[PDB]
Amino acid sequence: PRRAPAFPLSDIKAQMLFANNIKAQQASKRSFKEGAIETYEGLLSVDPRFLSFKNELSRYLTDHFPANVDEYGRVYGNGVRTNFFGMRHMNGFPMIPATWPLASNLKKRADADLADGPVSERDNLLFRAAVRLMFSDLEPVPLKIRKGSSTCIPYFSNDMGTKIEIAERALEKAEEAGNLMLQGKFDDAYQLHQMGGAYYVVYRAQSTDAITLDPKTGKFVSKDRMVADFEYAVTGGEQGSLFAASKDASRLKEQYGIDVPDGFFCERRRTAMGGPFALNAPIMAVAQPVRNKIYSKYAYTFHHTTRLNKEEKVKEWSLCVATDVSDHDTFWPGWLRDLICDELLNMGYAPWWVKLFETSLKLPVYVGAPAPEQGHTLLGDPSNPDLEVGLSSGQGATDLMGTLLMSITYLVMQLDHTAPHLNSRIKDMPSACRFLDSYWQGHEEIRQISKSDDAMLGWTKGRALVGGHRLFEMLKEGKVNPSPYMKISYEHGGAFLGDILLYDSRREPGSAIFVGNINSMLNNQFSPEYGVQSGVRDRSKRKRPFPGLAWASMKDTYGACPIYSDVLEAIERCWWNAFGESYRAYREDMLKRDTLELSRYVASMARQAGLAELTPIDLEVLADPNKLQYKWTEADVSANIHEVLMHGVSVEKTERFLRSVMPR
RNA sequence: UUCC
Ligand SMILES: Nc1nc2c(ncn2[C@@H]2O[C@H](COP(=O)(O)OP(=O)(O)OP(=O)(O)O)[C@@H](O)[C@H]2O)c(=O)[nH]1
Ligand SMILES: Nc1nc2c(ncn2[C@@H]2O[C@H](COP(=O)(O)OP(=O)(O)OP(=O)(O)O)[C@@H](O)[C@H]2O)c(=O)[nH]1
Ligand SMILES: [Ca+2]
Ligand SMILES: [Ca+2]
Ligand SMILES: [Mn+2]
Repeated sequence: PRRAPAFPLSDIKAQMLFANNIKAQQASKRSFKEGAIETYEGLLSVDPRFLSFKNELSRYLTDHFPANVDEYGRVYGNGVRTNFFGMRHMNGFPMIPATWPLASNLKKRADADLADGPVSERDNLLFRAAVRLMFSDLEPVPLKIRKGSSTCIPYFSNDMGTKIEIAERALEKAEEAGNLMLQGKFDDAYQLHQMGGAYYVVYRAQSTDAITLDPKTGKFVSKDRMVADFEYAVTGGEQGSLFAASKDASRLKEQYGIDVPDGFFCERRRTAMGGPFALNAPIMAVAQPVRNKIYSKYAYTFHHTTRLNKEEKVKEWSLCVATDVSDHDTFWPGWLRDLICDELLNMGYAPWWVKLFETSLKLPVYVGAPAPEQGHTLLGDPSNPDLEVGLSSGQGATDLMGTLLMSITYLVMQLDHTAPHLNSRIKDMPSACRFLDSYWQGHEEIRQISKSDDAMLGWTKGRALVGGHRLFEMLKEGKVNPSPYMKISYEHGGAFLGDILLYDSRREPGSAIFVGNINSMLNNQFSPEYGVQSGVRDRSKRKRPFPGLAWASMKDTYGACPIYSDVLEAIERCWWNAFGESYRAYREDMLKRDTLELSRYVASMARQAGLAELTPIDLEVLADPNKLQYKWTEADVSANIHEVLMHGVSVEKTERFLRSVMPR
């Protein structure tokens, strides 16, 4: 309770956030904007033929293939875990009130009965152990930058050249600034090395949310989505309201003269931080090496590539629970940040860098335009970083923050309800590192596989096993939250990292298999999160460089699905039905075309040799480079293919930097 | 042209 400082774009504090160039300026002023997307080149998400197709196809599947999810959120049968009404959105038009970020989430947490720090000393050691194991013996790698991404505040450059400069410069003066912040001279810090200021709110829209058909009425329903209005966000819950955004698509007709079929809605719009690159870089410089560690040494619980690779691990469990956290980001504890920095200091990380890290995690945020007639407000004074927004997504290590948190959270959920007999193994700090280390390599009778908040908890034949079953039962009755840190619960129709866990009549981690989620396929093919940006000349700077290729890796990724074959026909039909064309064909050309274009961007790729030596991963990643942020890493992607989408800095330079940072 |  304090009420955070807000400033209008006019205020000098806001002005200082955007540089004296066009891109910057325009970003500061950009107003609300919506509109159809080019789902595929030449086709609009709103084309009648298409909406019609979407309407027919979505009903037919929902009708003919109802989910096969048991009383325990385990999917069996057809692998369908929910209706296919996902696609019924006007991709391009967001739900309208689109939320404001909270200046502070303490009340939010408290009011949800979640701790304001480790509750037991054990946990305190476990969290710190996670910090220890994770930032331990890190090994330097080039700092790689996504091509065509915006440096955001204060420049907003798109230019790989300019970025590499900003970055190299950053790693250079990174220490200077920061020692500057230790002195509390946050402004000097930003003015001289543009490290600070604020995050720039960016609205990644999730093209498909819950939509249902009330048999009773005959009309559809959109899962209400709660959004906090300004007053709410500034007071952190104290005043203001928190209502549902308006997903009604009818407006589209009166506004833009677009025929909106019944049961079609505006999409859900998640918000996300555009991090000040000057700052975000010195962080990524360390983040990636950490990534490399946990993904290697602790690959059992952290590195998951294929649906068979996962299957392997879960096959040996005697119990497998698919957990679920909702609104992970806004709940993320401020104290885990401070805990972490503290441990990092103890471990011996240069202060200034830790100080950069900290600041990075309590920075103000500039809200663009959440709705028509809104925004252009900067929350939190940048001269004195003190926000508690939870976990600012743009941040260089947002994925590591989410795991360091939930991994320990989950293990603690297991220690708490199924393996008391294990506590004695966690006496001092070391014992903890030792134990956590074992747990992470998948060597205890309790096991885990995760990514930030997505995970699967397992128990092997042993003592805990009986406890496990109790926990699972608790999550089903779900009248009680099993954790003191986050609100956890069982995932109805459990799946991990995009593949669905398909049990059979036996219902055991043993005879169960993993299969790509079919709905995911449908959503990806007919409900892209971004359009094809045919405007953008350089395809490697687009959100979907090579849309067409995804067709190749399709049979592969979604092959294992039970009703696969069927779906492909339902489509073929419904498509041919509303277009006269054959979908199979469409994608086949698209594939052929894109395959050619690709060879232009890939060197070794003989300027016509086939997709020959490209791995499926390589494909889905070229059709969607965003997946390189979560589901895959530099290592699971073909060498040269990675160069297409990324560009790094001289190792000689990042290495020199990494050295000055880490514990001597 | 708006993030990891
Ligand atoms: N930088 C970034 N991270 C993202 C983005 N989307 C999801 N994430 C990552 O995903 C996590 C959020 O978990 P999700 O399951 O996607 O969503 P959520 O906000 O937790 O809650 P629900 O969507 O309601 O289940 C965070 O830890 C973020 O780091 C995005 O657009 N940008
Ligand atoms: N850093 C980051 N993490 C993400 C992003 N999207 C998802 N994640 C993380 O990865 C997990 C699985 O993400 P999902 O969106 O459920 O799965 P998916 O592989 O994209 O498959 P679909 O269901 O088809 O969208 C999440 O729990 C998040 O923590 C993203 O843009 N950035
Ligand atoms: Ca979640
Ligand atoms: Ca996703
Ligand atoms: Mn899951």
